[PDB]
Amino acid sequence: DIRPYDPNTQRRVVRERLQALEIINERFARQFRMGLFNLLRRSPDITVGAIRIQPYHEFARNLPVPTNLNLIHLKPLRGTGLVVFSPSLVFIAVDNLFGGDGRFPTKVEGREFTHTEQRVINRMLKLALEGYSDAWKAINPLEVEYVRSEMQVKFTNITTSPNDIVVNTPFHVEIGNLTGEFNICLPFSMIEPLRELLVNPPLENSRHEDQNWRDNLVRQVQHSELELVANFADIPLRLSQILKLKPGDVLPIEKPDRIIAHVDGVPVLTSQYGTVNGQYALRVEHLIN
Amino acid sequence: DIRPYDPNTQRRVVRERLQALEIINERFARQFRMGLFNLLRRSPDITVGAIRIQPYHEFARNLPVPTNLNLIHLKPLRGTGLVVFSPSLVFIAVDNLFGGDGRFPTKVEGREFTHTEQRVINRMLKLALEGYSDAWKAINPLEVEYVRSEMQVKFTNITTSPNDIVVNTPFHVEIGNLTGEFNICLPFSMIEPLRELLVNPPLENSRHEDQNWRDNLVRQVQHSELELVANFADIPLRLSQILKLKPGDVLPIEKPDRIIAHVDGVPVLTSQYGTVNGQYALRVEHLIN
Amino acid sequence: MQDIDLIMDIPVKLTVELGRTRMTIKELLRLTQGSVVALDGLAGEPLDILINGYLIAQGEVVVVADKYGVRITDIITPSERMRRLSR
Amino acid sequence: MQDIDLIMDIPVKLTVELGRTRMTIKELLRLTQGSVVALDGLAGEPLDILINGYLIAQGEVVVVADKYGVRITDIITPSERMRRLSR
Amino acid sequence: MQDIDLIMDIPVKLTVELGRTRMTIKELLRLTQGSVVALDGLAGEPLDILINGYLIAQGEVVVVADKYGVRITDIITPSERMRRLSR
Amino acid sequence: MQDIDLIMDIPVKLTVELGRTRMTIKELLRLTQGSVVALDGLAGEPLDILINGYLIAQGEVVVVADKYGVRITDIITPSERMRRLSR
Amino acid sequence: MQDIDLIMDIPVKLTVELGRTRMTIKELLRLTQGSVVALDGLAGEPLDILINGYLIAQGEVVVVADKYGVRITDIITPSERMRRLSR
Amino acid sequence: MQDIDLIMDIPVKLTVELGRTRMTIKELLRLTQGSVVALDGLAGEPLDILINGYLIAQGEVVVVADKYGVRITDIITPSERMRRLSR
Repeated sequence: DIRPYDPNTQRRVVRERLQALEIINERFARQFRMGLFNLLRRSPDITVGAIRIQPYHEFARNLPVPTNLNLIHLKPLRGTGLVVFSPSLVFIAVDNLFGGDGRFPTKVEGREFTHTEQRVINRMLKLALEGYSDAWKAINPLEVEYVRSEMQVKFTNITTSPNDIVVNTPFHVEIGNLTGEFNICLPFSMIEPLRELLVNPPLENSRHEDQNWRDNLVRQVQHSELELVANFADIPLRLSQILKLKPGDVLPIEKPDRIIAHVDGVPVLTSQYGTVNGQYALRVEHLIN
Repeated sequence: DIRPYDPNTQRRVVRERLQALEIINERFARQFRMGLFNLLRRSPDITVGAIRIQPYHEFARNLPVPTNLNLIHLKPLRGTGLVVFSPSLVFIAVDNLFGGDGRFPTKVEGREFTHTEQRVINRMLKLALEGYSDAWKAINPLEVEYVRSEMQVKFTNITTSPNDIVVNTPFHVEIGNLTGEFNICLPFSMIEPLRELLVNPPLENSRHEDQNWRDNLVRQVQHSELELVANFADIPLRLSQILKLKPGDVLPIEKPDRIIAHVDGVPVLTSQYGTVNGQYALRVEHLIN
Repeated sequence: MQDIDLIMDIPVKLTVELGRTRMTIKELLRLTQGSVVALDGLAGEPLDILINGYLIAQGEVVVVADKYGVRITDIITPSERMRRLSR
Repeated sequence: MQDIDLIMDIPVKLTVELGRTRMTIKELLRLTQGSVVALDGLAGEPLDILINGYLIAQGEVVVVADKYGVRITDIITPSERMRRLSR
Repeated sequence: MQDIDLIMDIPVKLTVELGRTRMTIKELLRLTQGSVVALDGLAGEPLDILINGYLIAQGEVVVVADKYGVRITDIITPSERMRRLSR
Repeated sequence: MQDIDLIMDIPVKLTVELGRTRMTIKELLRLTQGSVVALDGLAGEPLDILINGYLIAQGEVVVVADKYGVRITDIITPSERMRRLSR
Repeated sequence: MQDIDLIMDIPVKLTVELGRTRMTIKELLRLTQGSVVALDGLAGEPLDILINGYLIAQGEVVVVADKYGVRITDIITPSERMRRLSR
Repeated sequence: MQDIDLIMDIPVKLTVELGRTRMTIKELLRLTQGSVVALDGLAGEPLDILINGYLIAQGEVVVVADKYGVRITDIITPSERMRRLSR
């Protein structure tokens, strides 16, 4: 079990199934299929790839160079999302929009996209953004805002560290022999606050019923019990003195102006000691806030 | 390990990688490619050379004589930058602008540039300045102002010493068989204040988030602890007296009008000694500022 | 031994507890400023002395010229410690 | 020896310290003009005498006709020095 | 402010802690040369960053050309700080 | 002895420190997210092991199946302790 | 001003220091003829320039036809001066 | 003796001076960035070594793998010291 430590190594984090994310992906796939059929005048076939959890560098190394990378923001959540379009899909869209029948196989170029191809990518991106926004709306309100387009991981650093966990959902688009692919990548920290919503499958809306459920849960928990402990004061000493504790030994302590009340080590208020009803009393002054 | 010292020798300073500078160089390369294509009516190919760190004299000795040197100022930073255009590139531009097809190889002349060639160089310089300014704007606001043009290292001394560290980024321009080259040189002291910004890769803007991060960092550090030591006075003596320190020995000291409070040897305030609550007290008068 | 001397250089923290009590969270919410809360311990009983949260001895409260003090009286020998922890 | 005489010609600097204390930076910021700060040392204790920041002896404060003076009382022999540095 | 600038001239000390654990003194005495001691923290968790013994942020271990480095990742905002101190 | 057994029942806290460094507050303010901070210690040096903030031994970092561990190597015997504290 | 002109007629003394180091007297006694002593400063660092023992600027060593010279490079502005004196 | 051992524990500071010169304040005001200033000492002469500002020996400049060093050559025996101070 004992292994030597390497600072350049990292581990994985079990499994983080997001059924709600998959449902959103399927809804977005339906909307994007409709949009692509409307745009290209031909029926596409969109297949939702398996959701992938991997470090950011692992996702980056698999991206062909050059590739179209678009920065988006999922308001009100903080972060920057990425929409990845493969060059093959862009070439297919350009060929279809300019009357190409697709007979000629695509040639590897490795060149920057032209401004016309940039406009084609923007035309795809707007529809994709609308579709994804509509898909997300079914479970939680979100707004997607495109930021800028880049053609290299050089222009990235959406993430603080290359080893940060990100969520990538591939999609495969087929309009014939074409098998183009586009991907959506989101950092895990962006969707971390909504982890509970995304993990368990969604239920019926019943917002008033859910609020009543929360209110009842709050009311029932209010009758729970705990232990209240008040620390009079603290003393710095040494172990040798402790070995010599004997009857009559006097240890000086600092006089506490206020008595702090702690619950399992959690301060809750500051008070002053008193003698009421023949027992020690604490006059509450201020709550810890 | 022990070596004899030579005043005419100097060492290097590790590595000072500037990823932000490389990104700015790539953006400027894109803008300058667009500008050169617009100007010369032909598509150029600009390759960003590896960033070089070397003493100023080493850069100077590699410059062909004569060469076009332009002085620029990167406001608000203090210093004078240099833009280096090789004579071959200027000759290529002149040939292209006057209908030359480039078939005839260039002949070595070693002569001062004509005023027409001076205007060609100025036409290139304005576009280069616009491009570089736009590239720098993406990370930090800067203004570039051309000062004067010189044809020798005689007219230089942009640097106080010939051994001063400068940053040179070569660029190679190809519009055919032509392989012309231009360089940008900047003293290290000019970009020294922005070293932190240029070293680590840039992240998303999040200026409000960054300000909140700084505020939280300030707030957390405010609760740190230190040791306060107040020096009553000082005495000049000798080691022989120290060897004779005995009970009852009286050493005269000068009466301190004020007591200076030092934290790890750093004075912070001046006060006066007092007796409060049965212990020594210091009445703070003025903070060290 | 020598390791006792080594750990002697290591400072430790001592804690004196006036008393303890148990109540519900609802009762705590009912409490306001100036409220009175009772304790299980009686008047004149020796107070618990804790080292890093572990009870090791008991003492009596005294005042030293302006500062509270604890006058150690008894120990928490294992029989008594087990008896009081069983409570 | 002769090297003792050689270093005798070399002057040195002596430092007298009234006391020392520890506090947080926030407490220092809370301090204003006229604030009162306590010290670990008590009243009447011999003050530390430092040569170039190194404690070598202790003394008592006296006044010479208009000037403060230190009346040396004891030394910082290695046992006591180690004991006080362990604190 | 100006006092922030004043305290800026004052240097401070930063401490990075790999991890923490608890054990008895008898177990420590049982330990010999080459013994293996475990820590509460797991592999890949951010390490604590302490200023004068006070935790203010967390980071990840990196090596700079021959020297270890800490890549700051998160903060110790009061909710998380209270949660981890309650442990 | 019997008091060693008594204090054995008292748990203690162990602290492992990766390294230490000194810098100004202005430099800390200059630091942002993703900044790199160096440490005085070199690569491969044994890390300090602290009990309640007191250094008692040194060890080497190991990983146990998913958890970091410290392999104790040497002690902080008084000569070395005084030498490293003098720094 | 006119008093600047008055003090201009007053000559002053300039001192250039190669470097500084600290060692014990026993080590100095161990040193003999031909012994090698290291300095805190590194190679190529600007040397301190002192006026009557007060550092005011830094420079680089040059030779003038047969005579050593100092090529002034930087100043000792109060922030840097306080930082280097704190060391 | 034993007091030599006691003062051995006291660290001292060593100063190496490249050279000295005299000039008027007006000449210093005339000096600008990059100005050349000569020194009284010649090339190859041993440099002065000062302890707390007192000259005790002379040495020659060497470089140790990246760091400047002084190779001690001669002493400042009272006859030579008086002769050089008379200058």
